[PDB]
Amino acid sequence: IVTQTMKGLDIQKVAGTWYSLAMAASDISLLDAQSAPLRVYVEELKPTPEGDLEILLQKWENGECAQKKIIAEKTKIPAVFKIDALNENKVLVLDTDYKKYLLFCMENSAEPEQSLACQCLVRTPEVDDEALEKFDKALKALPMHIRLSFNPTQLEEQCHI
Amino acid sequence: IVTQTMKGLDIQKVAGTWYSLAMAASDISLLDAQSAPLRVYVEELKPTPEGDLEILLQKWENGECAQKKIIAEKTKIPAVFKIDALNENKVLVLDTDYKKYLLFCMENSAEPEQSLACQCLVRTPEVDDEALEKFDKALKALPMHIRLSFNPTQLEEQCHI
Ligand SMILES: CC1=C(/C=C/C(C)=C/C=C/C(C)=C/CO)C(C)(C)CCC1
Ligand SMILES: CC1=C(/C=C/C(C)=C/C=C/C(C)=C/CO)C(C)(C)CCC1
Repeated sequence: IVTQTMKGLDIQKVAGTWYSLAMAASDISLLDAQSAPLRVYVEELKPTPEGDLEILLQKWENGECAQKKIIAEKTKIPAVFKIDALNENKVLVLDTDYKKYLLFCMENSAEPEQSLACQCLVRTPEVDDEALEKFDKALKALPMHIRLSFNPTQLEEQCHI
Repeated sequence: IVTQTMKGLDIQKVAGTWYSLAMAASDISLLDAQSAPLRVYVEELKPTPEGDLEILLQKWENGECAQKKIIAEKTKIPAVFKIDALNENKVLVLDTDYKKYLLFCMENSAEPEQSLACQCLVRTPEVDDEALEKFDKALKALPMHIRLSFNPTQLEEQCHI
């Protein structure tokens, strides 16, 4: 479903601390409650020397903020990664300047809109209107139905509480 | 993909302690390693008074046996439940005598064989040849590619170590 990817991505560069400024899904159910499936908060991006992508995040599970560790396996396309799991899901980097923001999404193969969510990652706990612009632009086509956004205070909180 | 379900199921009855005697998937990848997605060990079945199905299990995550809690939502069909998550997955009870064994499976909608795994649940840490018969019978049609089985000793171990 996602048609924009970042040309000439340097995945090494995207390493470090990240803030999930905003999130969007094609289904309200994926983001509605705090225990919603794709409602995850990114701690840091950790690209492996063989070009894989270790992702650190938090996610509410059974009344508690629990840090999680996911691994995105590199594919032929530099901006597309596969999360080693059921139903196979892709991780697409849409766009990034490495030092300010990063836009990427997650779509479940064989069923886009019935599985798809995007985030706007920023380096600091500052809201970046510039980045939000790019994020909305990119999503302007996508069939999104829920949209979230956090404030500097929630961003310094675990699970953006 | 799964075509046999248990007529006249009394989900209340299946409550209690359960042993994952054996497991099978349509994909070796779902069960191969200990961190394999559908490689989960069931602790106990807990059916809710409104007829939902709370499931307690263990599952290896990042070099550690971690207890997990999943919830299967009742559907129009008494033996079919839906696990509240991405890609929507069904939980089907194939057959049970409530006090000896329980056969159920998990298939991911819109893609059977590219997502499907079954277990043979027993009440005691004893291997039940009778039950294994039924489990193999039921799977005899299904396009399974990996098959596991545990021993009383592994069954009294967390994560059947
Ligand atoms: C949606 C989303 C992401 C996916 C996260 C997943 C699939 C988390 C799974 C967590 C677990 C272990 C859940 C089971 O309890 C990634 C970071 C790819 C990119 C940004 C959007
Ligand atoms: C295969 C299988 C089961 C499914 C388990 C699942 C889907 C576990 C998910 C765990 C998490 C939270 C993983 C993310 O890290 C159930 C008990 C339905 C029935 C027996 C076969």
